[PDB]
Amino acid sequence: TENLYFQSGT
Amino acid sequence: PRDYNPISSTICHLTNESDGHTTSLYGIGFGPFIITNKHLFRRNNGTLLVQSLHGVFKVKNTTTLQQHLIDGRDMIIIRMPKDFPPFPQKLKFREPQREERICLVTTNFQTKSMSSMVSDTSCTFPSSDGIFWKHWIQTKDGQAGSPLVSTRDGFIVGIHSASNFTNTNNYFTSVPKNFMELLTNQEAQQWVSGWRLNADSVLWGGHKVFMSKP
Repeated sequence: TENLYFQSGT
Repeated sequence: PRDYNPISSTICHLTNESDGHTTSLYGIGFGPFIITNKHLFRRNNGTLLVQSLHGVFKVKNTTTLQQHLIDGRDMIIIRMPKDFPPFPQKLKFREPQREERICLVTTNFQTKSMSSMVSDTSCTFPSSDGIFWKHWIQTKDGQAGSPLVSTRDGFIVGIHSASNFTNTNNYFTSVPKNFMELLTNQEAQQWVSGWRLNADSVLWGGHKVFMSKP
């Protein structure tokens, strides 16, 4: 499975 | 056309300010709780700014904030301070089902204005376990926590979580089984506090997920 990143903000 | 305001009006914007860093994302208010992403607590040693249509409430010490962690998922339930104005309890949640038609409900707060919208309808299916479900509704960085709603019955079936590095595949965390009971049965609640992550990477639902795009 591809790596992901959380779409939380700065 | 379905009216999603009963849902968008319960959305909160959360800002976790700790050790000189901040994590911002959205949550869903319900009674004295706020349902949101577990990665909101990548750190837990500061303050939590909570903004909703009711106003701006600030938690002075996040470490004492009671939290209920959902096993294996990027979901957590926060019990807000006793003096936090409660949200309604009309919202409905359930596990996503095979062939779900979904839409993303969002809310945005500005200095002198505010807005909410519901995206067009799209399809989705489980990624491995079903912890994360794949979807393709456009999501901008910062929108994690926004509700994914079933076009069929208006139930919330998950919250947005992440995307791949090229933003061609999005993933939301599915509502777990017996979630409603969890919200209305203190006996089913497992309150803890002070919990926080120690890494910039995690392995949930069969995916390695980073706190930010490398």
